[PDB]
Formats: sequence, structure tokens, C-alpha cells
Amino acid sequence: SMEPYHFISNYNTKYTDDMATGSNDTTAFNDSCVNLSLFDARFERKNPH
Amino acid sequence: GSGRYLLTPPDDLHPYVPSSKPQEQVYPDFKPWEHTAAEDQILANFVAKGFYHTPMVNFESISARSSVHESLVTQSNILSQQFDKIIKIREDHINKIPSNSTTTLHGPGFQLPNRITLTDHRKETWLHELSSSHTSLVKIGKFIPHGLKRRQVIEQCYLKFIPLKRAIWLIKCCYFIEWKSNHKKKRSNAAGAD
Amino acid sequence: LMANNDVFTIGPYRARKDRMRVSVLEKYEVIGYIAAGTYGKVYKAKRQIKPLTVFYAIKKFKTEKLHYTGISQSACREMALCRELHNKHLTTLVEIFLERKCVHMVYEYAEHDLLQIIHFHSHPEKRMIPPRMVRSIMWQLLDGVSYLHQNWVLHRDLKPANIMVTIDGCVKIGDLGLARKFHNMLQTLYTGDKVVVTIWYRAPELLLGARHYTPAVDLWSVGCIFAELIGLQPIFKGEEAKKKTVPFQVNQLQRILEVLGTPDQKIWPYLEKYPEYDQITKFPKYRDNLATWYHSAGGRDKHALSLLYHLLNYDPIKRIDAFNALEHKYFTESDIPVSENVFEGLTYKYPARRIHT
Amino acid sequence: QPFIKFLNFRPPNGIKNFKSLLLSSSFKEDCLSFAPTLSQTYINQELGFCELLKLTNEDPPGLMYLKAFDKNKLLLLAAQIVSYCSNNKNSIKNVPPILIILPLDNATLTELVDKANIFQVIKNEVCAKMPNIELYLKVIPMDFIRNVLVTVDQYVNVAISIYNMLPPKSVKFTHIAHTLPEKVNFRTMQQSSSIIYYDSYIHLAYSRSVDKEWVFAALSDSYGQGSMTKTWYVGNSRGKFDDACNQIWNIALNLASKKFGKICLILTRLNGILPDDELMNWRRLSGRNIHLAVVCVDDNSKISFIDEDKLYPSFKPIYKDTRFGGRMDMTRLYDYEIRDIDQDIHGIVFQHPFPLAHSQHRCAIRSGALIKFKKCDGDTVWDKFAVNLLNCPHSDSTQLLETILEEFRNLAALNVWYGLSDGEDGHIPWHILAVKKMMNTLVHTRVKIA
Amino acid sequence: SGSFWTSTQRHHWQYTKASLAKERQKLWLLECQLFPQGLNIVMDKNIPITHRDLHYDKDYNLRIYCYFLIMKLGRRLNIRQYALATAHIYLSRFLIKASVREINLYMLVTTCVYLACKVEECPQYIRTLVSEARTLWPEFIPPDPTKVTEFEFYLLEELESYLIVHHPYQSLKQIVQVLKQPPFQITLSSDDLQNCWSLINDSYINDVHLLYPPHIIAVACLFITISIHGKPPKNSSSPVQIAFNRFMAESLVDLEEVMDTIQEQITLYDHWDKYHEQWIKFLLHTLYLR
Amino acid sequence: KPNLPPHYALFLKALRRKIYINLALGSHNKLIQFGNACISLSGVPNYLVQLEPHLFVNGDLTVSLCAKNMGLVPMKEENLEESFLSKHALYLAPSGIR
Repeated sequence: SMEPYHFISNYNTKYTDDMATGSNDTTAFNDSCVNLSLFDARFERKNPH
Repeated sequence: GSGRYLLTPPDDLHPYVPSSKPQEQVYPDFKPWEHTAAEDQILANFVAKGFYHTPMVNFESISARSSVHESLVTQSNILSQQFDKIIKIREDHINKIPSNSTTTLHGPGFQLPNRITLTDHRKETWLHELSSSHTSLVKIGKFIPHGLKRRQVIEQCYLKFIPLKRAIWLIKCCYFIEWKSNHKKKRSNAAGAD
Repeated sequence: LMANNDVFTIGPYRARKDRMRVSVLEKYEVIGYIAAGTYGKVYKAKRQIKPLTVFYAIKKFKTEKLHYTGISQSACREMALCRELHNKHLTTLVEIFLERKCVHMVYEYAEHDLLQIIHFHSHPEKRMIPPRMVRSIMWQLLDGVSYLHQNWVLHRDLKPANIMVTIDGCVKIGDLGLARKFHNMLQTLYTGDKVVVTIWYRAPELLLGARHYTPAVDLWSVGCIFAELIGLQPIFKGEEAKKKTVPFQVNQLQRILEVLGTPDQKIWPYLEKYPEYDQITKFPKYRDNLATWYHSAGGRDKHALSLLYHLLNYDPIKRIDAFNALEHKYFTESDIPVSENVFEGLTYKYPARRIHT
Repeated sequence: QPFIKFLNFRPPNGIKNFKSLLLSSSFKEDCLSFAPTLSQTYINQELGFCELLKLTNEDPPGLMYLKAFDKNKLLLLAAQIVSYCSNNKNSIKNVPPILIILPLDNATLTELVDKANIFQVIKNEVCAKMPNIELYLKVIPMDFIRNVLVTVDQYVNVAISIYNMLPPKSVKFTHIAHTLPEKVNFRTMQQSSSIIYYDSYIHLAYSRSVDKEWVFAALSDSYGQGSMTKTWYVGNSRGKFDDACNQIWNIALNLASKKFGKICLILTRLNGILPDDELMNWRRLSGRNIHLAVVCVDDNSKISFIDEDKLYPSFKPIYKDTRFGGRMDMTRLYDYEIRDIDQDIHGIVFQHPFPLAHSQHRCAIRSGALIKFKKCDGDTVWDKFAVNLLNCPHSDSTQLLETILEEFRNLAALNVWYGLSDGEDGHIPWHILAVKKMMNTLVHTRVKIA
Repeated sequence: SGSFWTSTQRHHWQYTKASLAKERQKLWLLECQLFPQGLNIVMDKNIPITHRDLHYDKDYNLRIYCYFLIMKLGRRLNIRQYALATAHIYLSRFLIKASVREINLYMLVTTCVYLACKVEECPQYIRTLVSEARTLWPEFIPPDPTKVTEFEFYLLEELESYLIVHHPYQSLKQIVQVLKQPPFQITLSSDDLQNCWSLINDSYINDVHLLYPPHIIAVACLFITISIHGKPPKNSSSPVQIAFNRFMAESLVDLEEVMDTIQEQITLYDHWDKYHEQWIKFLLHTLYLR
Repeated sequence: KPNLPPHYALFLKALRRKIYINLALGSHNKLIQFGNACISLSGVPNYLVQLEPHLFVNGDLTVSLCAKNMGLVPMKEENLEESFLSKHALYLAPSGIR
């Protein structure tokens, strides 16, 4: 239970760059007002055909 | 140039080793022609003879029926357990988003919009900037002035006709920044005073 | 117990196939025989239904020049390579159609070739080609041969006949006659071809009978193309030759020597390993007149000289590949930009193709 | 699901776009404030562009404050809309689907059917003057417009309830992820009995009312992909009933001609009773085209297991005094997950077959159940959803029952993302809940044939 | 192995499993009205007749005989493996769009070996080719090479000029090149490299190459070889296995295709048991030489 | 099991009828069989109690109890007016017909 002044639609981000910037740049990806690992947020990436 | 060259790149493709240095990693099923040293050594040592490469493994063109015989009964469960271990390693390390924060139940990142020391001119125009219905969201959310008393926030909100969702965002932002500031300036932390 | 020529074979599968086909009298129609290829004839194809007139071309590989001779290597390699290779600088193969006897490929029809440009400049008014047009055409042809190089497929045919241009000035190197994919040579090149690209544009490795010629022979052909385009004459307009499986082209080597000069062990490291290197020792010893031969042309010096040095070098280790030739102080340094459309500012129609109706 | 605004979640299957037209007659001063904020909360999440409609005159856009909804004003409004459509001639096909939002002045059935009549009159007067125009109907209660306690964190759900009506109808907000399995289990030589090991199931739920007129149906993939929901008023006759039971199999085979092969459709009869006429129809229509597996489904707790223990379900110590567990998260072990109760279903497979809750002419084989606890402390009955297998195609029916339950849990968890119900029943699969909502709120209208 | 992405194999063939099933169903509905009679099989008179689907369709029973006969003609003529692999690809791509109860199989095999040897730059003249096809099979082949080359013409007609095809062997060479790096530092023994090459050589049966890229087939056969060499206390010992698990996981070559390829190899080695030359050879004999 | 033979579906009806008759006789004449129910003549429970017999596969003859909260209220002489008969649905009690 967070107090209801925690759930703010966050806009001050810094993920206006591209994906695969280096490796494991999830620190600037998981930004919201809940950690994404509280849902088991799995990435999906495959070699396409 | 006029048109872009043919460098033959891949489209969006994961290399065989992402840990490698970024310019000598071989993409899967992907090999363009490039001038190198072994090619000119072959050309130098193999004129007047003709060059062709016999394959690496001796005894090609033979079915593996009497080579891997009992791959059904005795030897399927080992394959199933090894592929289960590969699937588990994949789902638990390669794709799962790691929460690298040990403070609160937010994600890493998520900073509050930063307070700037603003005088009444730029704040007076910024509240008029909020009041329209065509303005952006990122550029406005990148900054918010401080010292905004609640009387002035609610007063200019119901006086300048701010839309409802942006007004709720502004009130929640003032709520959160006051809560974080007052939780910062706390000398004593007893059971009940936090 | 033995078989005859009446056993059960493909026969029923013909019938189920032969009711529903599409012919060259149905999708397209003919206009006029343009005499390009003697071995395989070329025709012009009107689309069968602002004006959007006839702009197609048919190659009809009737090799009998009877009862069903098979496909040739020059047709099989072309049908294997042209159908899947695709670029801005290649002729687009629209369709294959297989008639009662032979094969009918349909590509796009082009406005003119480079040989028609040289023949337009063969009238004795001598409209020497402006350097902007020839350097833009050179850039576009080198990008086309770059795409053809990097996908692991050689190109042992490069003549000004089978290099095209069009309206909007797009160079298309439109003939994969003798190309091959050299990734896994199960049989080497000398055991599979034994002769190469035509006499006026071959390479000194080929003239000295190399059995593992490297992919730089297209670069020598491109340099001969550019020397032809800068002199309005083929640079080595060679003389043809007559138990040895080669006629050796004993006059073409004399021509390419007396234009460029002799080699030795210091401009060519492994010529001693050649089959008939001693057969080069029966000529005189010329120095060069390369800068003099460029001096007997237009005055656009100091940057075509270095490129014609680098391309026309019989050091097949130190020859210059395509992507390292697309920056050689000719397209970065500019006084008018190299575009894709080569016909900007030049406002004349090099006239249309001679159609034998 | 309720964090869908506070995570900027956006649908994977692309956007759908429309143009809106609110059509109210009661209170203009509140719908003027309602329509732009709904269009703005539909634009502000990447769900397409709802460029709301605009006519010539002084009306604020996407609105027409009429009074006395009747024939002449609807005819003039249809003439106005067809004049707009004659104006905007040259455009793409997917830019113009339009929809009409009508406010229910009283959230009942007698005015829902009248607003449906009003929209049908508008579509009839529009279609004959111009074909190929495709407009739709959305209804909203008036209270939800003029209650000032309606949060703007709630319109988001209403926005999703437009996104599941646009003409790409069978592609919705999200579907099941199709993850890798837990155990690999390479299928070698069997054991060699007549076991099948199917590849793609197809779920179907049909029902028939107590009076023998209405037939409701819903069809879904094993991941909730190819959804169809339909209703047929058969009436007193028995030719339209055979026609509807043929069309159900028609749509089922139409979806079946999309997958691999070795495919087993599972048709579930609602409300216990499976009579003989429907069984004669489904035995006539079936064959070697597909393998069926009949299933009887019971929602109401006629058999009532009452739970009485204090120790196992560990939300009960946290609900008893809110300090028993009550501990800190120990935020260096931070690998947790917010697990919402009312969507934590437990599967039961009974030891012996059970009688059906109605129709004492046929018992079952291999009964099972989905069971959802109540978020409270102490002895109380738990909610349940009884599944009863009746006709298995192969042998080893217990494996088929466990596979049916493992598919039914996914089809139950899908029902919140689709706008089918709120967080009130995470135990019922979504197509059975759709059939139950239709046969709960649609049998009461009486029909006349003209 | 120039570039498999943006080639013609990734575009105009190599369809998914539902498209292959739909094309096989269209083939079945094409051959339905051809002969509803069946086959008059006689040995002891004895004349029963199959239903249209009891066997001799394209399910499993003749594919192993097809690969065996292609490989027999191959090692008789002594040409390299890439030509026979391309001939098997032409065989499968022709039998997808045409039935086998109307086409002489041995001429189709010799025709496919001829076309693949011509297009992969290792030519075989028609005289020695049809002489070997006569000296191995004294029946089922006419002395006229013109019938063989008309079969060549219609085979070029059916697979509509899509001749060149990338192979899993090149990607196997690339994988065993990249496994010699400081992230892994492993190398197989030459007997297990031959075992992986033989499994790739064996996987041209069982209808997998029309669905997946070839590097997935290379990774599947190499995984079967490595995990069947590693075991013949701790569970996942012999850290060649551990480095290969980390290579397959850390590289994003995806799963759920390798699973299908390994399961397809298992069902191929299951179907190899109930296989006999007698019934299928006699069925060919009574289907052509009645 | 998947379709009952027509002696088990009669044994169940006989057992249910025996249970409802004995339950009606044991009580003080205050409870009739409504048909798969036993509703009191007075309005004391104001719900339907339903006894459903069943026999399992190992021979465990059990009865299941149900309590349907329908609004079945008994009516009397002081209800035969328009205000009650206009908006109620009547039912014959020991059979279940309307």
C-alpha cells in the first residue's frame, strides 16, 4: 500500500535514446512508480525468421 | 554520397557473443566478403595449381543410424533435463528485468521533476503555458518551480482553468515533493515519528 | 528386364501442367528485334493490356541457332544469380517463361548503353564527355560492382555493350552472363571455365593464365572501362590470337606492356610461380607512358591519374577493391556534386536504340 | 491491470482509429466537459487518434444536443452526417469508422433496447442514402457522466471498452504470452495405446435458455485470439435451432482451418443440463473432421465445500489482525511480486465422478473444479467453478481434465483485460462468463416477428 | 553463406507450418479426383486395394528410401555432399507441389542430382550420369538422355528458378569457429565433429528445412552431439557442456524451434525402426512396372 | 457412467421420493415435496431445502443438501385480489406445475 500521492504518471525520464545501448541498460528503462520486477517483467528478444 | 552504399548490414539481429568487443563479433548466418591476409596468401601460394578446399571431417555423406543408435529409449531424458536447464537459465538471467535498487518499491530511475529557483516572471508564464490544450507533456514535465504554496496552486488552478488530469498531476507532484522534503528534514526516527 | 524409350515417365504430369499455362503472346507482345546477342536473341516487349509505352526486354535463349537440348551453364548460372540478386544498380528480372523449347527472361528495357555514348561521341565533332558525368557514372558503376562483389559472386564480364543507363540516369550493370558464387568452390575455376572475360578487357593474371584468379579482375575491367571513357577508344584495343589449350594472346600482352611498362619481382611478388612466366620474357622492355597517355586527353589532371594508377596495376595483392575505391579523392573533393541522376545540366537525348523492325 | 496508466502500457497489436460523436439530449453542460477529456485520454495513451467530429455550426465538436429523440430529427442528423461523408470524399479506408455514444438516462434494460432502436434507425437512414459507411454504437450511463466522484483514473477502462469494438473486432488489447514450457518431455515411444498428445485446443461455450428460444455462443482460441460472440433468437420452432447449431459448428471449423493439426475442440454446455436434442445434433454434425470433448460447467455452488482452517492460505494471518506476518520486506532480498488476491485460483481434481447439478439422466467422469478463496479470515464458503468431463476422445481422461483446467485458468485470467467484468470473478473463463452475462441480461426482452 | 537474411530462401519459400499444411491439403484435394481407384497389388489372384491414404503418400515411409537412393547414386558417382543436399532440397520442393504416384522416382532422383551438380559448380556430363543410373538401376530409366533433360526442363519449371540455397554446414563451420574464443575456449574431438556433421547430413529427411533457418538446425544437431557425448557426483559436469549451455543461452538464438528440431530428430530415429525395403520397393515395382 | 441406464435413474427417484415422504411424515404435517424440494407451509425458512441422493463408484450412498433462496411464499384467502394476483406467479405445491 503506497499512499495515493505516489502513483504519478512519470514524465521526467531519460530513455529518449535507442535500445541495446551497450548492454544491460535497464536502470534507465525500469523507471515508473512501481519497480518492474514486482510483476516478473520478462523481456522478449529472439533471432527472427 | 547520393544514395547510401551497400555495406550489407543485418536488420535487427543478435550476435553470437554480446560480451565481445563490438567490431569483431560474427552475426549468425551472415558473412560478407572482405579483403584479408589469408586470401592473398592463398592467391600467392596457389597459382598454377588451382585452389579448392576438401572438407574438414573425413567420411562425409553417411547417415548416423549405426553411429547414434539408441537415441530414443536410454538417452531422451538427459536431453530433456539439459534443455530444461537451458530454458531456465534463459528465462531467469537473459530476459528478466533486474531491480537494481535497495531503497524503495519504485524502479531505478523515477526521479521527481526537479525544482528550479524561479522568479515570478517565468512561473507566471509557465502557469499560462499549462492552461492551454495543445501543449506537450515532456517539455512541461522536465521542470517545475518551488515555493508554490497550496493556496496559490489551488487558486491559480481554479482561476486559470487548468485541465483536470494536468491539475491532478500538479497537485500530486506538490504532495510528493512536500512529503519527500519533510521526510528528509527529520532529526529523530522513533516508532511513530516516521 | 531392361528399359526402352517407352517406360512410365513424366508423361501424365505434363498433361496436368499443360492445360493451364501463360505464354509470351498473352502477358506481353513483341515490337521489334534489337540485334544485341547473337548466341541468344533480344527483343522488345510491349505491355499487353503519361502514355507509358513499351519498356520491357526479352532474352530468348534459343541455343540451336529440334529435340530438347538441355540448359547450358551460361543459362543456368544466369537463372540462378539474376533471380535473387537485387539492387538499384542491376537489371530487375521480372519473369521467367518456359516455352515449347527454351527459356524467355524478361527484364526492363534500357535507354542506351555506354557503347552508344561512345558512338555518339564517335562523330568527328568530338564532344569530349564532361568530367562530372563520367565521375558520377564511375561512382555508380563502382557501387554496383561493390554490391556484386560483397555478396560472394564474381563477375567475369564487363564490356561497354552490356552496361546500361536510363531516363533518370541510373546505371544498371545488366548482364550476369558468366558470374559464379565462389564461397565453396568444389571444383576450382581453371577446371570449370578455362577461359574468361573478352579479349579487349581481360586482366594480366588471365593473360598470364592464372588458375586461381582473385576477385580483382572486375576492378581491372572497371579501370579499362574508365580509360576507354577518358580516351574515347579501348585502352588496349587488342589483336586477337589464333596442343596448348590457350592461344596466349601474344599481341595483347605486347599492347598492355607498351602502354604500362614491364613488371619484375618488385612490382609483382610471385610471378615466378606462374605457368608460363618465361613467355613474358620474349618482349622488349618499355618504361611507361601512362601520364603521357592521360596527357593526350582532357585537362582534368591530378585526381584521375591516381585512380588510373591504382586500378591499372598488375599487383593482384595491392589492387584496390571497391569500397576502398569509392573515396579515392574523386567524390569527396567536388566542384559539382556526384548525384544518382547523371543527366543533370546535359540536356540532350543520346538517341534511341536501333530497332530492326 | 489497474496500473495500466501508471506504467504507460500500450497495446502490442497496433492502434485502431475512429472519430467520435456524443449524442446527448439531457444535460449539455456536463457532456460538453465529458467528451473532450475522454477523447484526450484515448489519444494520450498510444491507442490511435480519435479526431472527434465537427460540423459547420456553433456546436462544440463531437456533440449534438438535441431534444425529443424521434424520426424527423434523426433523419435530419443522418442527412447532416451523410453530407459530411459526401464532403470528405478522398481518404483512406481505415480513417473514417465512426461511432455514436448514447447516454442511458436510467441504467436498465427498457432504455438500452430503446437506444439500440434509435441507433438502428440512424443506421437504416444512413445506409440507404450511402453504403460502405460503417458506424457503431457505444452506450454509457448518465450517472457516470454527471457523478463528480468519477476519477480520471477510471475513464482509461472506458477507453479500452471502445478499443474492443472497432472493426478489427477479433484483435483486442492483449493475449496470452505463449511462453516456453516448464518441463520439456520429448515425446518418444509411448509406454503404444491410443494417446494423441494434441497441439492446439479450441474452446467453445454455447448455452440455451430455460424457455427454449435463445441460443448464445462464444468461441475462443487456447490463448484468447479468435474470439466470436453471438446470439440467435430461435423462437418456438425447431428448424432455426438446427440452423444455429449448424452455424456454431461452421464458425468452429472456420477457426479450426487455421492451425497445425491434431486439434481437439472442447464445447462446454452451461448450466448443468445437457438434453437429448442438442446431443443428437452434436452427434450428427461431428465426425473425423475434428475430435470433440463434451464438458458440463457449473457456476453456482450447489455442491458447497465450506472451508474451515486457519493456517494454510497465508493471507488469513495478514487479514486476522494486520500484524501477525506484518514484517518488513527486507529490501536486500528484493525479488518479490505483487500478487493480487481474487486471481489466485487453486485447481482440484476429485477422486470420483460427481452428479450434475441438474438433469438426473447422466452423471460425469473425472470431475474437477477451479476454486477461488474469499479475501477474509475464518470459516466461510469459497467460490468454485465445477468442470465435468462427459465424453473423452482418447483414453487417460485425467490428463485431459488437467489440461482442460490448465487452459481454463489462462482463459479465466484473460477476462479482466477484455472488458468483460471487473475484478469480481477470476475463476470463471472469459467465454463462459460472456455467455452467462448474455443469458442473464438478454432473455427478458420479448420479440415480435414482422 | 553470403547473407541468409534478405535472400530468396527467406522470402519466396520457407513458409510456416500452417502454410505447409495448407499446401499439402491443396495437394491432397488435387490428387483426390485423379484416381479414386487406388492400386492393384498382386503377390501370392491376390488383389486388395488401399484407401487413398493407407500409405505411399508423402508422410514418412518412402522418404528414408528416397534419401538412401539419392546417397547411393551420390557415392556411386562420387560427388561431394553439397550437391546431394541441394538435390534433396529440389526433391522435397518438387514433391510438395506434385504427387509421386504419377512421376517416375528414379528419373526424378537422377534429374535432381544433375541439376544440383550443374548449379553448384561441380558439373557432371549427361552420358556418365545416365550410364551410372543405368548400371545401378537396369530398369526404370530409358537410354535416351533427352527424356532426362525434359525432366530437367519441367523441374526447372516447377521450382520457379530459386536454385541456390544456403546450407547448415557453413553455419556449423562458423559456430565451431566462434567456439574457439576466450569466452568459451572449447573445441570438440574430431569424432564428435563427424557425428554432428552426420546428424546434419541425416536431418535432410523429415521436412524441417522448409520451416527454419539453417543455423537453428546446426545448433540443434550440435546440441544433440554435445549432450550425447558429455555424459558418456554432479549433474551437469564436463564443462564443455556448461560452456555450450552458456553459449546457447547467452546468445539469443531462440528456443521453441530447436525444441521442434530435436523432437523431429527423435521421431525420425523412431520411424527408422519400422522401415523395410521390401514393401516400398515392391510398391514402386507394381506402381510402374505393372 | 457417461449415460445412466434406466434403473439407476429410477433408483435415485425412488430414494428421493422415500426421503421426502418420510421427512414429510416425521414432521408435524408442515412440509411438502415441491419436486426436488421440501418447502414449509408456514413461512418459517422461506427457502427451498433440496435433498439430492447419489451413489459413488465405491458404493458410498450419499445425500447432498442444497438451500435455494427463492422467494416462494405461501398465499391464503386474504391474497385473492388484484394487488397480489396481478404480479405473482402461482404454483401447485405437491407437483410443481404453474
